[PDB]
Amino acid sequence: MNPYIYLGGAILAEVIGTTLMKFSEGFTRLWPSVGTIICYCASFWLLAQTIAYIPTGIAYAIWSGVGIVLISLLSWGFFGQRLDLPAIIGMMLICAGVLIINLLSRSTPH
Amino acid sequence: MNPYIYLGGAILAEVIGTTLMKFSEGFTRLWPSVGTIICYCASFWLLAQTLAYIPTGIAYAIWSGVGIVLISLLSWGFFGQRLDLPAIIGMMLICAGVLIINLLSRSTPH
Repeated sequence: MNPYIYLGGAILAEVIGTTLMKFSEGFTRLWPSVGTIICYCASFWLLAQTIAYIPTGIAYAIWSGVGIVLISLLSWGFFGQRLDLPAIIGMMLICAGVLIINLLSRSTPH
Repeated sequence: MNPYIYLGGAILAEVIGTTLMKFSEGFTRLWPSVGTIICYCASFWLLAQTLAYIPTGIAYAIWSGVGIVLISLLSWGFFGQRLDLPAIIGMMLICAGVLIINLLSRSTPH
């Protein structure tokens, strides 16, 4: 198995499940609810396998960060949900602070 | 309703479930896994409520972004150790990002 294939599959499942949950308007449609559960369980299963070959903090940072970008892009196209420039700057400020926290984590004793 | 209390609840459920998952190490992890599943399911419900008011990527970004700071503090030992100066700077960037999302962007039913 290739870990990039698993990590990207985990992200793909995360984006699809989160989009499906938003599309369904919460947990309120049976087939959406079942699909949402399968997507998150698959995403976690792929993550659990992945972290044996990619660092756990790096894998989480890639999984969350790429996921947010793909969810934002897919929401913009599928729902017509446009983001304001301070909101776009705001998520990037969160990413910049998260990078500092990740570096502090990566420089902590092993 | 107020989405920020639900989003904070989702973050709290994420942190508590993660804490239980981290410190259960037994011969079988059955009963702590069951509690972990409940905490993660609660986090997803609370996130699903949040997505009604807050943009899809932005809500996910706050949920991961405030979550990783709490998880990082849990990892390092909370107030059990001397708090780093760049950690404060990283938290300030995350807080600044949240502040412009909160006050220069709208949270309303969509």
